[PDB]
Amino acid sequence: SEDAEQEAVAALVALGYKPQEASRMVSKIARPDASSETLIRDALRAAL
Amino acid sequence: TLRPQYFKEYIGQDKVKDQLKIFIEAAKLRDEALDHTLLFGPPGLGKTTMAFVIANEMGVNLKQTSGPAIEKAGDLVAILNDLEPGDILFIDEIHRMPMAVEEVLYSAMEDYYIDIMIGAGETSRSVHLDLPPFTLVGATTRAGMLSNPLRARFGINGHMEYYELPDLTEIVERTSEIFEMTITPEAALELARRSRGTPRIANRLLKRVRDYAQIMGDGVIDDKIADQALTMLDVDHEGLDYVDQKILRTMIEMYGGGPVGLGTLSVNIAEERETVEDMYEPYLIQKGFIMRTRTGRVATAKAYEHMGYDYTR
Amino acid sequence: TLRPQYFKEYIGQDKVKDQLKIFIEAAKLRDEALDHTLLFGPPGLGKTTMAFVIANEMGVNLKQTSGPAIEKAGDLVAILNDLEPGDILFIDEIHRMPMAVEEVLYSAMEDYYIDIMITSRSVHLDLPPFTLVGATTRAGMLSNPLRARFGINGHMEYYELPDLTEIVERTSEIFEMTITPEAALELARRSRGTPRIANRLLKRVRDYAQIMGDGVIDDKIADQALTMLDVDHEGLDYVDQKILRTMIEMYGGGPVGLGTLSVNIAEERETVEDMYEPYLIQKGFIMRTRTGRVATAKAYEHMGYDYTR
Amino acid sequence: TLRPQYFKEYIGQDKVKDQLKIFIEAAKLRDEALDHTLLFGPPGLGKTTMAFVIANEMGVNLKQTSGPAIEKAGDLVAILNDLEPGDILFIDEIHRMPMAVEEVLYSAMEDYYIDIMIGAGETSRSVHLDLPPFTLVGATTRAGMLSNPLRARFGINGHMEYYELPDLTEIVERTSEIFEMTITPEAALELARRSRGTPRIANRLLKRVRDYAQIMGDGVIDDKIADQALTMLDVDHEGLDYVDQKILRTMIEMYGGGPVGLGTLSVNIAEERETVEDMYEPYLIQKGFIMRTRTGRVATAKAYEHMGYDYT
Amino acid sequence: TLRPQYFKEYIGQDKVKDQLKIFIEAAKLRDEALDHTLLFGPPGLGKTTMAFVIANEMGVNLKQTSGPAIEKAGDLVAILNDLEPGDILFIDEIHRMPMAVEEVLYSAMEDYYIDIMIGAGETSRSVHLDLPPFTLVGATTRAGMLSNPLRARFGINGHMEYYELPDLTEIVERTSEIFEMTITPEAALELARRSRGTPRIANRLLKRVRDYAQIMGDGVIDDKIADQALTMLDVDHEGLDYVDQKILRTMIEMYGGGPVGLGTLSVNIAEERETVEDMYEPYLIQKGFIMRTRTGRVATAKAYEHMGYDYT
Amino acid sequence: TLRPQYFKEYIGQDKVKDQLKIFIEAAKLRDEALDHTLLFGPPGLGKTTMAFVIANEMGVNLKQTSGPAIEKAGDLVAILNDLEPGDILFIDEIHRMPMAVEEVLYSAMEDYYIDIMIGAGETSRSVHLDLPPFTLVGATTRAGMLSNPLRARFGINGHMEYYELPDLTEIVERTSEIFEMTITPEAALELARRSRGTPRIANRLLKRVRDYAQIMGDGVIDDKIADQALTMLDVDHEGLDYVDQKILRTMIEMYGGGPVGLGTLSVNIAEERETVEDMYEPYLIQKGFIMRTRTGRVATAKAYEHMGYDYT
Amino acid sequence: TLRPQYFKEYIGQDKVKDQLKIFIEAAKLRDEALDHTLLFGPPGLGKTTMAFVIANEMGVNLKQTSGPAIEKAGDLVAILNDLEPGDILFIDEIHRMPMAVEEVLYSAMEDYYIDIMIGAGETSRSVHLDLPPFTLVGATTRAGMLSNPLRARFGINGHMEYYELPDLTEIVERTSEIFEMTITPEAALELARRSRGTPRIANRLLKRVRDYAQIMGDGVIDDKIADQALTMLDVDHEGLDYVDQKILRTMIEMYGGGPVGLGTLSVNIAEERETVEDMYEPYLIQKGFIMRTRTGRVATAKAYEHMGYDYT
DNA sequence: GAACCTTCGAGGAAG
DNA sequence: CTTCCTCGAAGGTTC
Ligand SMILES: Nc1ncnc2c1ncn2[C@@H]1O[C@H](COP(=O)(O)OP(=O)(O)O)[C@@H](O)[C@H]1O
Ligand SMILES: Nc1ncnc2c1ncn2[C@@H]1O[C@H](COP(=O)(O)OP(=O)(O)O)[C@@H](O)[C@H]1O
Ligand SMILES: Nc1ncnc2c1ncn2[C@@H]1O[C@H](COP(=O)(O)OP(=O)(O)O)[C@@H](O)[C@H]1O
Ligand SMILES: [Mg+2]
Ligand SMILES: [Mg+2]
Ligand SMILES: [Mg+2]
Repeated sequence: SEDAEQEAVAALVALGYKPQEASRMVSKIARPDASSETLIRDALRAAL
Repeated sequence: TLRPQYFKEYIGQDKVKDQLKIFIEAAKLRDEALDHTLLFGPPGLGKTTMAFVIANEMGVNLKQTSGPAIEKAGDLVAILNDLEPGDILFIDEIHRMPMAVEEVLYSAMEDYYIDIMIGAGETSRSVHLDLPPFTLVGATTRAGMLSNPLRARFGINGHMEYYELPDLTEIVERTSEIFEMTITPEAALELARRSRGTPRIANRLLKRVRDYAQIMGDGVIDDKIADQALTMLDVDHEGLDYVDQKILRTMIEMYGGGPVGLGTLSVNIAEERETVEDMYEPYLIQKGFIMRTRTGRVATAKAYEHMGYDYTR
Repeated sequence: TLRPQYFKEYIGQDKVKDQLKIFIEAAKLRDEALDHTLLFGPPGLGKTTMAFVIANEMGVNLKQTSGPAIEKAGDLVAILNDLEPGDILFIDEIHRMPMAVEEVLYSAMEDYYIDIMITSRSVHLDLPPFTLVGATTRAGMLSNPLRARFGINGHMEYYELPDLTEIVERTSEIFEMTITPEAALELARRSRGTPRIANRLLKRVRDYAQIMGDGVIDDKIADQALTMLDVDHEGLDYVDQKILRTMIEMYGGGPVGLGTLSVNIAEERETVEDMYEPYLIQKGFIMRTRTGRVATAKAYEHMGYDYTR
Repeated sequence: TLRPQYFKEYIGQDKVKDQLKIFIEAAKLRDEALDHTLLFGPPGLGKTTMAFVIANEMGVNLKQTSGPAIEKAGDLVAILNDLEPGDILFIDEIHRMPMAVEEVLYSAMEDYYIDIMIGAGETSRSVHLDLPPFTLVGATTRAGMLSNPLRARFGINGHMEYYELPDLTEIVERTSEIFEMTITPEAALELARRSRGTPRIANRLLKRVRDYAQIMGDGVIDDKIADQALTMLDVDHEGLDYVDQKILRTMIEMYGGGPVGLGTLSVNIAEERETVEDMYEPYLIQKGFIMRTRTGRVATAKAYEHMGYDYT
Repeated sequence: TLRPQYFKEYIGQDKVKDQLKIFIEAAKLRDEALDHTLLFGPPGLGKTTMAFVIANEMGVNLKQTSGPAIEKAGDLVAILNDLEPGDILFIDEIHRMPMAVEEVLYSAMEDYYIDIMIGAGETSRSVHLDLPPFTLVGATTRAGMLSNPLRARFGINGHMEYYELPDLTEIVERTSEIFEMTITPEAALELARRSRGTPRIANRLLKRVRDYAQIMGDGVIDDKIADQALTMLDVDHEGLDYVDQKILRTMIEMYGGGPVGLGTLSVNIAEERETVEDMYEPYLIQKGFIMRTRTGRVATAKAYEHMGYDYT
Repeated sequence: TLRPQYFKEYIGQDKVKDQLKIFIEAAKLRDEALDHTLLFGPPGLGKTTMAFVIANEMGVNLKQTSGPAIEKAGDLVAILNDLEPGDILFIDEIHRMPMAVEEVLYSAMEDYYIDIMIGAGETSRSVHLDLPPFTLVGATTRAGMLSNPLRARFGINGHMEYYELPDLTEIVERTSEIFEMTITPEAALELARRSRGTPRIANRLLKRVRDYAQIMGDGVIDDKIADQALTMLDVDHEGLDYVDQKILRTMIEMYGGGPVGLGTLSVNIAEERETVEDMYEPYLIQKGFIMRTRTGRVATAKAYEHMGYDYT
Repeated sequence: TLRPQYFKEYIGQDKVKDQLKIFIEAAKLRDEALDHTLLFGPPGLGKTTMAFVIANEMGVNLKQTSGPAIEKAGDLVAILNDLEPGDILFIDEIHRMPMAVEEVLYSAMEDYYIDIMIGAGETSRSVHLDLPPFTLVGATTRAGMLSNPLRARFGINGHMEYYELPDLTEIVERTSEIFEMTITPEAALELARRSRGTPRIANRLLKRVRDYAQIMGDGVIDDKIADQALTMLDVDHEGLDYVDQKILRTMIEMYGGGPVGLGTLSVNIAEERETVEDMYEPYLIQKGFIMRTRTGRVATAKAYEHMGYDYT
């Protein structure tokens, strides 16, 4: 799941989130198996 | 009907209200979302309230935000992900959005999906985000500052207009029902005429007349009380303030109509240049009473006949 | 005290004073808060004084700040969070607030709520009923969306000689100085229609009466003091008289340009246009013309020159 | 897609289309990159579409960006460094980028190399970099406002021009078939005339007319239906929009035809003076309705008769 | 010392000196601070000198600063916070303060308090800072540059006027005693009449004459040495400089007295329009040698008899 | 490359080359740099190329920049520090440089030193930078565009003028010989006559004609081929461009032949005044199409007959 | 070296040297610093040169800076802190300093102190910096831009004057010795008459003639070589350029000597209105070739004979 | 009616 | 975001 975990942080940072908060935001997702799309969607959906 | 729900209840704006009805009905005839709409017009005409009415007619929810509230692409993408199929997103002051976000909105409006590129270019990958069908409703007072690519994506243009006497009169009559006061139809017309065509101004006058009627009268706004109330407040039958009359009278009495410089005119009425150019002068031009020329301000023949002075070319 | 505390003590401003009395009584009758009031106009007419009177009449404690003291949105939010039901907030020199602050004031005045980003998160605060009072000399500098939200607009106007005479007599009792009725009128004529100027002249005349007289202002001591100050019976200064005298004697009344006039009297161009000339125009002694400014017949009569059309 | 992909498909622009074909095939005969090309003209005439065609005709990857989208030299340097031999770079609004960015463009166009300043303060040096063979394609809206030293670097100029009625009718027919709508040649002709010679405008009106025909009519775009729809949309029989009618009507009714200054006019109608002068006046002037005069704008006799007002 | 310290030593300015005596004496009897005073007028007439005299006569310490030094509200707040009861604060070139900083003095001068934000974050509060009784003194040459609400708060105004020959003669004699110089009364009057009415100019001339008197003379200033020294400086008995004489001579000889335009005259003398208008023309007009008319500059009869020409 | 490298290759400009030859040869006998040279005249005459020739003749490196590209003194100092002994600095459009930067060159050009403030805060200090010997070459349209203090420091003035048909013909033949192409004298002369007297225009036209002759012809340029190729392009039978055609058409059809103000004309043609002033008007005047009068520009009978209007 | 180092070498400006010598010698006897001095006048007359001479004659080190280098008040304060007792500070182009900084010199020049704000920003107080005895030297081309209170503080004013033929001739000879060239007395006088009374122009002309004489001559400048070099330079025997000759000719040929309005003349000469009035006309009026009149400028008899036409 | 001179007013760009 | 200033217009006089 290193691809989805890293891809989420990589794309989330490209969207303007700070690397620190972007890493925490993705790390906060409980399911590790969540796909890149689900991680990015959940991270953004959970931040608003 | 102060806060309408459907076009059946919305007062005024008949042109835009009639056009939007056809496009919504044609959209409903298909399993499709309404095209992106851009609303134009001066401030305070009711643009925000109109967006809510559109959502009800379409039968979808409305998400409200503003351009200044959007600071990074993540904000817009997060907002969009919260929308459901057909939901409407209303962005006020769309002309103030940061360019860094504008370039992202194009793909969402055109493809309903966003592709983000990551990597060193020597090695890179993309992430595809699919968005539910949505309708964007933009509201802006200034159009020229909108970039051509963004304006090209909007497919429906709606123009707001100042309310006419019959429509503005009804707003006063119905607003008078929120309060416990009774207002005669003839008195409501006098306030509407002086409301400069803006609902917020008509509400302000009604509130002031109410205080007078319940203190200097029997708590009823009749023609007699309205005439007195509109006399304590030095508001002309054309809506000109006491200072507005002083400007025109000074130009006619001392300068024979002009040309006269702003500096000279300001010191005569003992006002600041900024005050005369921003508070009083704008409405006088819309009524056609004065014109701006390279040599200075000049009073038109329409001002002469209104103030009651002889005019000669 | 110098500043009147109630409408029974506040002299003049009939138009503004009469309107405010109606609105305050009506608001009390309904147990509601007064609408947002904006006071504007020339300096020294009583804008700040009226703001305190409004609070004393409503019977509420007045919160006070100023535009220059507020520098960031965080400042205004902290102040607004201190308001209690019915509190009145007075912001003097409101035209100095930054644009980023005025945008926050719209929601508070119209929606009674503020949205604060504060681990980053949004907190929504609900404000109780409150009345904002603003005062400024240049209302045109405020944003157009802000002016539209003020429900009461008070435009201050100059005072008449009978009112200024009553003000001079009132101030004389605070200083425990005896002044005759006709002596008070001599100062009122020279006060240029401004209460602050009337007080300034009284203070200066008092100093003379205490050093050169018996400590009493009378029809005789006033003429001596006014001659030492060199203020004409129309309120013209030594430089004001020199301007009219030069225009009539050297240029036959004009038209004469501002530059030429300034150099001849040995004055800075800015000072003539912004300090001395404004009062001469409003009183009708000078007129601005496309070719220059000219001295009117009123100037010839006052200075004692044979008018030649 | 709606936009054409090859010269055989691109409608109109016979002059520009014929010129480019010769130069494109000539370059292939020599097996070298095409010269720097500049496109200019009114917006929405297909300048971007033409760029995609040129790239397809050349068989080269098209990379797109814009003047305002470039903020610092490092941005343009990164873009140029990622160009493969023969690549085509298309930059819209090339006339609006910052002057500091154009410095890099001059050397890139004149000799395919750039010089980058390095260091700060007491340190001040530079590094020379050479660019591989490539072709620049620029697009502008006011060739008269482009930097003179830059304009002289372009070797090919393409003057885009308004489409004629025989061409716009073909575009409406083409678009109507994609939507599977039924439109008669007479109705398509009315839409073309009132489209102000712009393909983008013709598409906007065609979409809106479709919604009207599907409710007020039987789904067939007849002339009687097309005219009723265009009047509902407030589009004059000459293409003057709602704002255009407001301008001309105001001059005749409030200023007796002028002269009136832009400031007064732009304050009477609630519009920014800059918007009136930049977006609306150009069409009214080209049609001869408004004539700029020392004392202000004046309504010509053509505007009086068109609006139905008796001329003086 | 060069600058007078008390009204006994301050020569001239009768109108201002007489008024300040009454206001200072009256303030002492009531045991209260003097009202706020504004001093303005032409350069070098004694504005700064009077500010120090007021403090000595009141018998209090003087705190000094200048407009150009106060660039932000924090600077002014720190100065006011250091005021003690009865202190006098003098601000020279007060017109340079930024407008946003002047608005802080409004409440300080009338009510002796200022409002300051204190605390941190959501806990911040605005609080009144209360100031003890103090007097603000301002000196400026551009009084018209101050805001109307600020000038209205000054309770005392002093407009400086030029000095007359008897006073300037006494000033030259006094300054001559500061140095080890002996000057005959006849020679002292000779310098006063040429000093254009300004004490600083009278002092400047004395220094230049002294240097000559001790290098090309026996170290004593007499009518003989004064004539030779002033001849080298080329200062006319009316104070006209060399260039000032060149102007009047050209107008009388080439234009017959005028009228002549400033531009034309500037070229003939090889000067420039701005130097003639700002340095030379002002004194020539104020003293009556030149008259400005709609047609141009004209030389008066006074200039003819001074230069030695027949007033035909 | 095409660009000439030595005076043996630079055709024309005899009056300029002859002077530069003398000053350069003399400056080489003495171990010192050449005096600062100012080149001025119409754009595209080859003044930038001349800067390269001087550098090659002197045997030193040439650094290039432009007036509008330098925004603050710090930018210019960074460039001057980067110069090596004897290096040549070329500044295009020097008249357009900001005044804040121009006043820094005064000391650098006359004494080779610059006074600058270095450091920050407590470290701020003044340093007297000493520059090595260098030669500045400036370019401008007219000498009257530069301030007197700057113009006085340039020791050599080079006034450039339009090329004559014999010289342009040789340039076309030279250019056409660098490429593997063949051109007959009649075509070369015809192409030169159409080049509006500017070499930069001649080269661009030759490039397009080469592409046409390879696709639409036998690969050899002949009068008949050049006529057709030039007819396919917008170049008229006497060098008038489409912009030139638009100017005359607007002047005659709207203003009735003038007189018309250049500003009012510019805004109607939608072109910047600088372009008409520096590009179109000079040629139209020197070729007798436009006559300059106190009232404004007036179209001549030659223009009337060229466009085909009735010259009453 | 080119710049004269002492009064013994400084040719001309007798009126200024005679005064400066007395003031410097007087200051040395008293063992004091020289009073603040201002040097002003037309461009290139020797203002900067005299500033270095004053320092050398005083026998003290010179600190140098310039007006445009002082961007903010913090820079000037840092410079003033570096002064040592007796130091001379020279500010070239003093008129370029911003008003906000110029007002800081007022106190420093008259009372040798400066008010400054010091502290942590949160807490701060005003303090007096005490300056040692120093001399300020300023040079400006247009003193009119300096504020009246600043000019009044300069105790010594030096107005530079144009040089005469006898003085300007010696400058040419002196410069030739530095170049090791031999110049005949007749040739030295020829160059002087064409130098427009300005030393910088005389040195520029001499350098161009020197380069010519050693490239196509025996390395000697004689009355015969001067004519050839001056012909190549195209400088008439009166110092007129080709533009100046074109003007005078036009007035006589097309207007019979005038009166003619500048607008009319400008059109015939193809020159910009203000360029004629500000660049070329000033010299022609001072030499007597043109005379401004109420009805326009007229060409005098001197212009007729010089141009060779017959006067009437 | 061409040519000079003085004066005011609204832009616009350099702080 | 603001002050400074310069560009354009026109009234008045004279030959
Ligand atoms: N059609 C309308 N019917 C009733 N009230 C209206 C209408 N339009 C405007 N108003 C009143 O005026 C205000 C201004 O309209 P609104 O939509 O809020 O615009 P904005 O958001 O710019 O203030 C409304 O809040 C309401 O009080
Ligand atoms: N010749 C044409 N044929 C078909 N469609 C065209 C043509 N010209 C323009 N269009 C249509 O109008 C739009 C043109 O967009 P674009 O090429 O970006 O114009 P511009 O670059 O001028 O903004 C597209 O939607 C395209 O399909
Ligand atoms: N005398 C000449 N001989 C050969 N080529 C020339 C000559 N003059 C100019 N050119 C060519 O024409 C173009 C001139 O461009 P450039 O020197 O940059 O003109 P400018 O400096 O005026 O912009 C170059 O391609 C140059 O090689
Ligand atoms: Mg107040
Ligand atoms: Mg002082
Ligand atoms: Mg110098």
